[PDB]
Amino acid sequence: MKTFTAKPETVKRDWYVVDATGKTLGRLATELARRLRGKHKAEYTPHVDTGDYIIVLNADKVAVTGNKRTDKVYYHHTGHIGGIKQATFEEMIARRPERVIEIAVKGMLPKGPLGRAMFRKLKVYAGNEHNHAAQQPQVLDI
Amino acid sequence: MYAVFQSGGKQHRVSEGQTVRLEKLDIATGETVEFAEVLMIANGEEVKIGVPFVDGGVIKAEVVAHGRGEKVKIVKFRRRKHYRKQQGHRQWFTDVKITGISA
Amino acid sequence: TSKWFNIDNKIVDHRP
Amino acid sequence: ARVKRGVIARARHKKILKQAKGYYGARSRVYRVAFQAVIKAGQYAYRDRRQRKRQFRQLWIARINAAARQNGISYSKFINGLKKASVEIDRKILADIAVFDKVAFTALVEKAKAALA
Amino acid sequence: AVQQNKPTRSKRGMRRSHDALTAVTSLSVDKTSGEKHLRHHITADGYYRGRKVIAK
Amino acid sequence: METIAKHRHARSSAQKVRLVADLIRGKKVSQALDILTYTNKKAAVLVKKVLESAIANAEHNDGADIDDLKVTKIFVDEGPSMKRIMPRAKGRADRILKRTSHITVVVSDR
Amino acid sequence: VTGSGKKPWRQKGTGRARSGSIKSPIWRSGGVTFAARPQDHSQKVNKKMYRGALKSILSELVRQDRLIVVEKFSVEAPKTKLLAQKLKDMALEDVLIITGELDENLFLAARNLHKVDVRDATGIDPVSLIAFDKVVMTADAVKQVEEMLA
RNA sequence: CCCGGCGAGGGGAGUGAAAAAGAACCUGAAACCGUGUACGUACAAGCAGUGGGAGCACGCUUAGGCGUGUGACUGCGUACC
RNA sequence: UGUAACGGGGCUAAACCAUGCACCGAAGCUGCGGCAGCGACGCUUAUGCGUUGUUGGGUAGGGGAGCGUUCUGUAAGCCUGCGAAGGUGUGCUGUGAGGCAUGCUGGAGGUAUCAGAAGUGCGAAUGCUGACAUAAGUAACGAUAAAGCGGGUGAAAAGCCC
Ligand SMILES: N[C@@H](Cc1c[nH]c2ccccc12)C(=O)O
Ligand SMILES: [Mg+2]
Ligand SMILES: [Mg+2]
Ligand SMILES: [Mg+2]
Ligand SMILES: [Mg+2]
Ligand SMILES: [Mg+2]
Ligand SMILES: [Mg+2]
Ligand SMILES: [Mg+2]
Ligand SMILES: [Mg+2]
Ligand SMILES: [Mg+2]
Ligand SMILES: [Mg+2]
Ligand SMILES: [Mg+2]
Ligand SMILES: [Mg+2]
Ligand SMILES: [Mg+2]
Ligand SMILES: [Mg+2]
Ligand SMILES: [Mg+2]
Ligand SMILES: [Mg+2]
Ligand SMILES: [Mg+2]
Repeated sequence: MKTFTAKPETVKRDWYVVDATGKTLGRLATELARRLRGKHKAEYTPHVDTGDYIIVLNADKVAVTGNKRTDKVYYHHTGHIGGIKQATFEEMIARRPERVIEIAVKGMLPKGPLGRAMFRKLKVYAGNEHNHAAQQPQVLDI
Repeated sequence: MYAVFQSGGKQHRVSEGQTVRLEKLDIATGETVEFAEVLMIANGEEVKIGVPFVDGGVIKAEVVAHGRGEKVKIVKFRRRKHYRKQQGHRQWFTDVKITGISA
Repeated sequence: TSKWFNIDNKIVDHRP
Repeated sequence: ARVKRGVIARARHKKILKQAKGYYGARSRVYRVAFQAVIKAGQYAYRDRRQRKRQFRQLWIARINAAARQNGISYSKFINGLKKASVEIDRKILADIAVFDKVAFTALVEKAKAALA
Repeated sequence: AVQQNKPTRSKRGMRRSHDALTAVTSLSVDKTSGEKHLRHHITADGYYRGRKVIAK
Repeated sequence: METIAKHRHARSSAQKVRLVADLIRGKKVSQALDILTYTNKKAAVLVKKVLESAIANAEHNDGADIDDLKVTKIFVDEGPSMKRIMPRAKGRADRILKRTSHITVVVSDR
Repeated sequence: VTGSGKKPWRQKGTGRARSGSIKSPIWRSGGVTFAARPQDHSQKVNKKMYRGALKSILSELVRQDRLIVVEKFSVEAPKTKLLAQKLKDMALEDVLIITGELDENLFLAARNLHKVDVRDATGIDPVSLIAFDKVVMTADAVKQVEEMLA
């Protein structure tokens, strides 16, 4: 008899709140990505989103290590003429800080279609409160 | 009420009354077989195997016909090297019903 | 028959 | 004795196109194209019969692992336990019980922890 | 300049997604004679906006 | 009653005849005639003659009552094509296929 | 094949395959790579092997008593119906009947009976011995054959 | 007999075992082109399948993660000579 | 050409040294079922079983065994208008080339078995013949001397007639 398969029509999910503050970016991401993919359950289903919605607060106050803060690169290309733009870590935190975490886990979620879908479950708020009371998000450490 | 047992060089989790497909056994079509090599039984609480196998454990079942699986196509092909052979294969099974599960 | 460029020497000879 | 040929021919051809049913465009229409499509499908299968046993094992091991962690223990330690848990042997698939019978699992985790004490 | 591969039967169809025709709907009736006709056009008989112009 | 009519070996491509056919598929016969009547394509006149021949069939041969009568099924299959030759120049030959089509109109009421 | 030996078109230049003779087996009308000729399929068969076979054949016909030998065998007139009756009476349909010296009437009857033939002593061939369901043979013929095979 | 241009072509009628044998006529394959229905498809990147695999439509079976069709999503994967 | 000298995310250990115990990981080893060659041993020898040890990637190429097609015999037999061949589906079966059955189509031939004989198997040769795609309803409609209107005819007139 075939081993089990999660089914999109009937996955659990549930919501959570996480505090970026002192936490070190990436060591955070890891768990976000893991929990985002569902790898802590009957994940047991590569082809299905089985992760949890989880929102992150105080992304601006996220921590880094090393001289990373002034030396991390963050590049992207405009697809134009010769439009290789860049922006240092601090520069990123300055303008739309939520980005830093967002791309940091986006890179750790899988590849393609599903992957992109998993990323939608992560809400990353610069500041402290969040307008998602309705989802009754349960706090969690790590 | 389920229990698991070794038989095909392979284990299976089973409830009684449940039909199950197994590698071929040399037992006549209607007869009854006992599997003494049972790796775990479960009720409200359960006996895992200290060493392998649980002492009192034995799963009882009658064979319920022998058969051959759906044909599978072996294909071998080596590009640009003038070689290929194609070979068909079926694989025997014997189906048992399960009636035991002596906890 | 043949297209004129194929017959013509200047275009056809091109790299000697 | 001249041999008609060609009745046996379309036999060979249709024998292949039938196997190509479902494939896109020429792969299911055009023999010359189909005979290739039909072969490589075969090639992948022969390969992927071996892959199947790989893919599922790591599927099992993946979910064995969360449940173990769920009961506060890594997969590493947890298999080592059951190993050392006075011999005792039990499939990684059959740890199916991780999805359908979580007490039985936790129960398996404890038995494993004990051997590691 | 010429193709390097046969465009597919599918691709052909796609290109023709826009080649389809529109009906009319704006077919309208003369107030005197019965007459269906294109709006702002004389009728078969030579009526237009009730009046009879054109004997033909 | 299905009661059908058709035009075989019509001089037009099919690709062309379709487009005119597609305007009519499923309408009440009454509308189609008007539609065709104000559709500036040679294939319109063709399709009309067929549709008309179909109605008269349905009328004179089976039940009739055109008022409750719709063009339920209409298609055009590509017919045999007349090969010709013309020449574009230097001594080269061009096939040119004068393509033909088999118009078919099925006008029923259910 | 009937055609001239003119090269159909230039070696190089046309976008075409090479082409050499319009009678080429690869081309359509006209070809046949290894056209057959009238041929002789006659095999040898040693003297001693031929005789060796007849013996194995007779010596098997007795062993299935498909050979019934008789003192004299002949029909009284050139009429098929007569012979048909003799066979009927003798319980026979399919028969070889190797006569001693061969007579007119016995031959003309049976010319039209399909499963029955009649041969003189020399006319014995291997397929026939096996062909018919029963070989008759007059005791007179037996002695002829006895010697012919040594 | 009916539509049509005293057309082309067609629908009835009738002949025939058969008209789906109607003269572009035994059989009528394949490339190729359509109409109809089921399912998929408009946030997604590549030899187009293969291993997995939900949903849908359909049959089942008395259920019982079953047959058929489709194939979201997913592991692997650069045709042949 | 664009980060472009960890594959990326990211890492201050998720880097490096040492010691140690885990675990992941292959078509390797083992396990269960199966086939075939060569061995031996036991059941038993015009042999085949049962074990059992062992071997089975493969181009050029050598050896072995086979499927199917056309045609001769076997055959004045056998199948066949209560439906042959061919075509199209479906089920079963074999290790495969295949085979058997049957629905539909078709409307007159087909041939077991064991032998016999070869125009005996196709994807390629810028192969040959035919049919049909593609680019595409795209280029183009052959002198830039030029047409407008009225009236005839006609199913229809920019093009014919006046
Ligand atoms: N008329 C050609 C010249 C030409 C004709 N035949 C040829 C043969 C070979 C080379 C050139 C030509 C041109 O367009 O110029
Ligand atoms: Mg493995
Ligand atoms: Mg000229
Ligand atoms: Mg010559
Ligand atoms: Mg010839
Ligand atoms: Mg001699
Ligand atoms: Mg015909
Ligand atoms: Mg979408
Ligand atoms: Mg694409
Ligand atoms: Mg990509
Ligand atoms: Mg091999
Ligand atoms: Mg034949
Ligand atoms: Mg070919
Ligand atoms: Mg080849
Ligand atoms: Mg060419
Ligand atoms: Mg173009
Ligand atoms: Mg243009
Ligand atoms: Mg133009």
